[PDB]
Amino acid sequence: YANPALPWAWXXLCG
Amino acid sequence: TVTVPKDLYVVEYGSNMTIECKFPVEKQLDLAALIVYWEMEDKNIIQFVHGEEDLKVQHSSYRQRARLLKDQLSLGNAALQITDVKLQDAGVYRCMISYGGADYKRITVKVNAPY
Repeated sequence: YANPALPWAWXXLCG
Repeated sequence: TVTVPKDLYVVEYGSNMTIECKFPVEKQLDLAALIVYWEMEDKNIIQFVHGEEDLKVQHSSYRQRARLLKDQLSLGNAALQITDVKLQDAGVYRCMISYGGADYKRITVKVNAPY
């Protein structure tokens, strides 16, 4: 988060 | 605050659904201030950043079925449309809107198979 090209995880985490 | 008109959808197998997720917009939407996240049980559906989206991060099970409706977005409705709804689409969907502050709601989707 909040790079649109990287997976996120809930909430506002990097995945 | 993010609000939902409803927090439970019961939608027919094979139909199209639009899940809504409202946030306050003034005279016009400012893309430079807006981030939208739609997620479902660790699957990333929409990761919209200031207008930018990348299909590569969409979970495989939503490819070509799930999109954020941009006309609605412009009205303060970050509406997730999922076409050809599958039984596996049932579950808890989470929306996060960041737009002059961050908030979120959870929405349950159930899928029926009428006969």
